[PDB]
Amino acid sequence: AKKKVQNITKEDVKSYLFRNAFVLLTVTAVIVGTILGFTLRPYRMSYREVKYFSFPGELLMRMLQMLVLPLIISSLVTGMAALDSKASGKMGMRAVVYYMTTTIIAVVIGIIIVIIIHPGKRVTAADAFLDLIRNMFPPNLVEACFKQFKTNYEKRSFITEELVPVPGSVNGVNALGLVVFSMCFGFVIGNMKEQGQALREFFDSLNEAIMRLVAVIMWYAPVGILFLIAGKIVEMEDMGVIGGQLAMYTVTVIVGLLIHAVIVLPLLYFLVTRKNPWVFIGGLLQALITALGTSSSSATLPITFKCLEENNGVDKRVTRFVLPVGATIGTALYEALAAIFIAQVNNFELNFGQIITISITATAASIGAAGIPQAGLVTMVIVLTSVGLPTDDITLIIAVDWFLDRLRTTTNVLGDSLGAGIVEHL
Amino acid sequence: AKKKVQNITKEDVKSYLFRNAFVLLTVTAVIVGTILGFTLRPYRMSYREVKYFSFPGELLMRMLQMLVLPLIISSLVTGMAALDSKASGKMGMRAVVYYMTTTIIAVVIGIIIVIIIHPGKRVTAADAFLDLIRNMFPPNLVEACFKQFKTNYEKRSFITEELVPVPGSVNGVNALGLVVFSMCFGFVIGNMKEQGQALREFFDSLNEAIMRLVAVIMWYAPVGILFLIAGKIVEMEDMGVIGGQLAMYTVTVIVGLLIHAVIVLPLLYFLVTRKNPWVFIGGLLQALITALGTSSSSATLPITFKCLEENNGVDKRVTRFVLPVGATIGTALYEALAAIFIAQVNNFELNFGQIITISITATAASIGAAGIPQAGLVTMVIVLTSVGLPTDDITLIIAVDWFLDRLRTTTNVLGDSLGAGIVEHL
Amino acid sequence: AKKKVQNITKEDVKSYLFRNAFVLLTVTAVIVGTILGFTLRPYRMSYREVKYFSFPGELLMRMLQMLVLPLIISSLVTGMAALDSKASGKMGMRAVVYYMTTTIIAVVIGIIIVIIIHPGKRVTAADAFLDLIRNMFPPNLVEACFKQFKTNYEKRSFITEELVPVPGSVNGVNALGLVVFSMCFGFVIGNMKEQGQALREFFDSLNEAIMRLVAVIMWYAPVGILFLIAGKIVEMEDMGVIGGQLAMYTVTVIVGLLIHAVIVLPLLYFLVTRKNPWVFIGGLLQALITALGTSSSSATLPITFKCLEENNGVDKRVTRFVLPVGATIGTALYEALAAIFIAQVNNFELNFGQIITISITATAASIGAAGIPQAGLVTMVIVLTSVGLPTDDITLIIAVDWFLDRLRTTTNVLGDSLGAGIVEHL
Repeated sequence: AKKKVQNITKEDVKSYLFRNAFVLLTVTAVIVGTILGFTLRPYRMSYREVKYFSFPGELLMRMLQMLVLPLIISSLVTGMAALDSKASGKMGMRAVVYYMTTTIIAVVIGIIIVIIIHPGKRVTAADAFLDLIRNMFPPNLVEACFKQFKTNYEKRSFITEELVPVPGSVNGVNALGLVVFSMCFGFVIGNMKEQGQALREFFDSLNEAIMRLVAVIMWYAPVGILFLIAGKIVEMEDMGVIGGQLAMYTVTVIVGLLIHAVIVLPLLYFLVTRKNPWVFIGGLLQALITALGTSSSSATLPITFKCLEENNGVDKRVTRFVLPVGATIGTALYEALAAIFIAQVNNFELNFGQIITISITATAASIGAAGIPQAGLVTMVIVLTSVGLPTDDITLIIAVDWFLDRLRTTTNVLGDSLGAGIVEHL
Repeated sequence: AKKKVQNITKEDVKSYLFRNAFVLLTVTAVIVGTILGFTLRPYRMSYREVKYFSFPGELLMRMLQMLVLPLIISSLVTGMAALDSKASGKMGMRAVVYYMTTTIIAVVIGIIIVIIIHPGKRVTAADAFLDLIRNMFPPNLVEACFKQFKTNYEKRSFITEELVPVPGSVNGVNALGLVVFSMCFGFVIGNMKEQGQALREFFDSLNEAIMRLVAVIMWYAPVGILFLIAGKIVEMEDMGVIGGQLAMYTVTVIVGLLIHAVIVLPLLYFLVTRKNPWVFIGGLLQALITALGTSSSSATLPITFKCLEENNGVDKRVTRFVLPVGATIGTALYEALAAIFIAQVNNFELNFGQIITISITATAASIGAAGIPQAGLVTMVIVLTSVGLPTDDITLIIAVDWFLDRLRTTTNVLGDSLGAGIVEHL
Repeated sequence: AKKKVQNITKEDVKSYLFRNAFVLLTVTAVIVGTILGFTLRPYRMSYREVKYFSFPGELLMRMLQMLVLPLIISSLVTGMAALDSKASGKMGMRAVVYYMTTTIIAVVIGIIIVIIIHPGKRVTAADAFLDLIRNMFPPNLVEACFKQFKTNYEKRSFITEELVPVPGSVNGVNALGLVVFSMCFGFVIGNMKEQGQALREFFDSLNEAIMRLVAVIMWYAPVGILFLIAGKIVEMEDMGVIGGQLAMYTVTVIVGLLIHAVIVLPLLYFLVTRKNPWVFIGGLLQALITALGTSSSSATLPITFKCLEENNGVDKRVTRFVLPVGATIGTALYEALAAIFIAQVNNFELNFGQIITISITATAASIGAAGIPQAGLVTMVIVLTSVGLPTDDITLIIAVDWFLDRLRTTTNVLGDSLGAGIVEHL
C-alpha cells in the first residue's frame, strides 16, 4: 500500500489541488484564524478596535442572511414542482411519507439524546405549542419576513390575578410559516400538467440564479471565516469552558449520528425487508467511500446508481424516480443539535415546551437548505434566523463542520440507498 | 306538484349531496356550533380555556387574512389585463363606465339607508377625506401591506392653540392604495398587444394557482366556523341585544337589496331602454331560478346566454364581450352594509366624514374579491383588514350569509343581464 | 438669418407645439406657480389651509416615491442582463471600467468643488464609512425597502466611559444595498445564454410596463409642480437668502459641469488618443446641437451614429455595442451636487465622513435612474429617499432643471462619443 503512494508521489497535484481547493482553503483559514486569535490575546485592545477587526465576519454573516430566504423558498418551490412530475404514482407518496417518518424519528431521537445527556455545562409549554400552531400561518409573507408572532401577558383582564395571554409580535425571520406556505404553493403548482408550465420555468430559472449566486459569493468565505475566528477568539474569556463545551458538542453529534446510522436504521430495514444489511454495506462500500472522499451527494449520485445496479442486486426500474425526489425533499438531526446547543450555551431557561418548537423549526429549516456540499453555514443562518437567537456563535460550531459534512453526506447516501431498497421491496 | 316529488323520491340523492356538499356542511356546522355554544353557556370556564377551545376559528381567520392580499391583487391584475383584449372598442369603455356609475349609485343608496334607519342600537370629516386622498398612494407596496397613513395632532406648532395636523402611521392592511396601483398596473399591461404577452401568462398562472389555493383550503371551513361560533357564543353576554342587532342587520340588508333591485334599476332601465322590464323578468326567470338554486354566477353563465338568446330576444353579437369583462370588473353595497354595521356595533363615534371613506374602501374591496360562490368570508376579511377594525365579529354576519349569497348572485345576474340589454340598445 | 425666420413664420406651429409640449407646459406651470406664490404672500392664511392648498405637490411626491423603487430595480436588471449579451468580449469590460472610472473622477471632482467653494451660506467619519460598508448588505429586500442600518451609542459597556458603538436601525429607503443586489443579480442572469431566457423576458416586459407607467403618470406633473411651488413659496420666509442660495447652486452646477466637460475630459482624451479634440468637436457639433435642442439622448442617438460615421471618421465596427451598454450603465455629479446642497441647506453639521457616503449614494442612485428625458424629479426622489432627508426642497432645485437637463444631455453625448472614440483607439 505504501509503495503505491511512493510511486504516485510524482509532482502532479495541481489538478487535485484545484478540484478540492475549497476544503483546503477553508481549513487553512480556520487554522490561521485560531492561531491569530490565540497570539493576539495578550495584546489588549479596545471594543471599537475589535469591531473594526472583526467586521468581515459579520459582513459574511449579513450576506448569508441575505441569501437565507430566497434560497430556501425558491429551492423548495422547484423541488415541490418537480416532485409531482417525477413521482406521478402512489409509490412516490409512499416514499415521501417514509422519508418524513424517518426524519421525525431522527429529530425525536436527537432531542431525547440532548435531553438525557445535557451536552451543555403548562405555563409556557402549552403556550409554546399554541404559538407554534399559530406560527404556521403568519399574517402574510411581508410580516413573516421580519417578525414572528409571540404571545404575551398584559396582566389586566376582568379580584383578577391570572396569567392572561395577549397577542404580540417579536422581530426576526419566520421561516416556518414561509416554508409551509412554500410547500403548499409548490404542491399546487406541481399539480399543473400544462397550465403551470409557464410559471414553473420562471421559478426554476430563479432557482438556478440563486444557486450560482450562492456559489460565486462563497469564494469570499475563507477570509471572512478567518476574520470572524480571529475577532471572536480574542474577546471571549475563559477559553477552557468553551473548549469543553465544543468537545462535548463534538462527542454528542458524532455519537448520535453513528447510533442513528447503525441501530435504528438497520432495525427498521430488518423489520420490513427481512434481509441482512451487512451484505448491503459490503455492496455499497465503494459508493460510501466515494461520498466520504468527495463530500458531495450529487457528485457521487451516478456512483450510487452504478453500485446499486451491479453490486447490490437492485432492480433498476424503481431507481430513476425515488432517489431524486427523496434527495430534494440526517440534516434535520444536525440542525436540531446545533439549535439546542446554541440555546443551551447562552444560559437560556430551556423549558420542556420550547424543545419541540425548536425541533420542528430545525426539521422544517433543513428541507430546502441547499444543494451545495458545504451547506453548514447557510443552514446555521437559517435556524438562527428562524429562532431569533444571536448569530455570533457560528465559529464554535463551524470549527469542526468539515468532518461533520463528510458524516452528513455519508449518512445521506446510506439513507437514500436504504430508501431505494425499501421501495424496491414494496 | 307534490306527486312528482313523491315519484322522484327514490334513493338517488348521493350525487346531489356530493354536488352541493359545501352548503349543507357549512349550514350543519353553523347549527351545531350555535347548539354547542348555547349548551356550554352554563358551564363556567376560564379565558385561557376559551382561547384554547376557539383557536381553530382565529386559525381560519389567519388563513383567510393570508389569502386576502395575493388573491385580490392577482385576480384584479388578470381581470384588468383581460379587459383590454376582450373590450377593444369604445363600447367596452361605455360598459365599464356604466357599471362604475351603477355601483356608485348602489353604494350611495346603501350609505343613505344606513344613515337614515340606523340599524345599530370639518374637524375630522375634512381630515378624513384628506387622508383618503393621500391613502390612494401609500409609500410603496411593502408599507401598504402592513400599515396605512393616518393624520395626527402634535399640539406644538408656532399664543399658539390650534388643531395642527401632523403626519403619522397606523398599522393594518392598506388595500385601497394597493388596489388602485393594481388597477393601474393591470391597465398598463393590458395595453400591451405583444410586449406584455410573457408577463400576462405568468400572472394568469399565479391567478389560477391562488384560485385553487383558496379552493383547497376552504374544505377546512366547516370545522373552523363550528369552533368559532362555539367559542364566541359562550363569551358574549346579553344575547338578547346582539340577537336584536343581527335581526336588524338582516332586515336592513334584505330590504336594501330588494329596493335596489326593483326600484332604481328598473327606473334607470326604463329611462334609456324605454321598454317594459316585466317582460324581461318573464324571459329571464329561468336563469334567475338557476342562479338562485346553484348560487354560482359562473355555473349559470351559459344558462344566461341561452336565455337571453332564445327568450329575451337579444342580439347575440354584443354578448361575448360585455358580459365577461363586466363580471370581472351589488357586492359593494353588501360590503358597505357589513362595514358600517361593524363600525356601529363596537360603539365607535361614526362621524359623517368616515362614512364616505368606509364606503369607498368597501366599493374598492369588492372589485377583485373572488370568483368563488361563497366569497362572503374572504370579502369580510378584505374589508376588516382594509379598515383596521377587529375581525372577531365574523360569526354574527356569516350566520345568515348562505341566503345573502343567493340574493347576491341573483342581483348579480339581474345586473349583468340588464347591462347586456342596455349595451345592446346602445 | 433673420430673413429665414421671417419667411418660415407661417402659422404652422401646432405640430412643433405638440412635439415639445411637455417642456413648454412645465415652464408655464413653474412661472404661474411662482407668480401665484408671490401674489398670495400678503394674504395671511393658516397652516391647515396651506396644507389643503399644497396637497397635490406632495401627492406628486408620493407618486414619484412609489415609482422610485420598481423603476430603478427593473431598469438596472434589464440593463445588466443586456450588457452581457451585447458586450460578449473583453472590450466591453474595458469600456464599462472606463465609464466607472470616469464617473468616479466626476463625483470626486464635484465633491472637491462643493467642499472648497461652499455653495451654501474618526468619531463619526470612521463610523460613517463603516456603516456604508455594512449598508451594501441590508438584512434583506423587505428591510431595505423601508429602513437602513445606522450605528448608535448605548453608553453602557464594560470606570467605563467610552464611545461604544451599538447596532441600530433608521427608517427610510435603502437603495445602495438594493442597487448593488440588483447589479449582482443582473450580472448573474446575464451570464445565462439559454437557461435565463425565460426569466429575462419577464423582467424586460416589467421594465417596459414601468417605463410607460412613468410616462403616463408624468402628464400630471404640470399642475402638481404648479401647486407645490405655490404652496412652498408662501410659507417660506426671508426669500432673499433662499434666492441667493439657489443662485449659488446654479453658478456651482453650471461651472462644475463646464469645467468637467472642457478640462478633465479633453485632458484624458489627449493622454491616450494623442489627437486634437477640437476637430472632434467640429465634427460632432451637429449632434451636440440636436442633443441641446431635443434634450433626449435616445432621440439623437441615430444622429450621433451618423455624425461619427461620416464626419468624425470613426470606424463603424465598434459602434454597435460600446454605445448602448455605456448608455444603460455626468448624472452622478449632478446627483451629488443636489444631495450635498440639500444637506447643507437645513443646517446639518456636514462632517467630512458623510460626504463620501452621500457621494457614493448619489453615484449609485444615478446608474439606473430612467430613460426619460426629464428625469430630474425622479432622480431627486431617488437620492432623497436613499439619504433619508426631507423631500420638501424639490421646488428650489427643479425651478431651473429645464436648462440643467439640456446641459446633462449634452454632457452625456460628449461623454458617449469620446468613449466610443477611445474604445475605437484601443
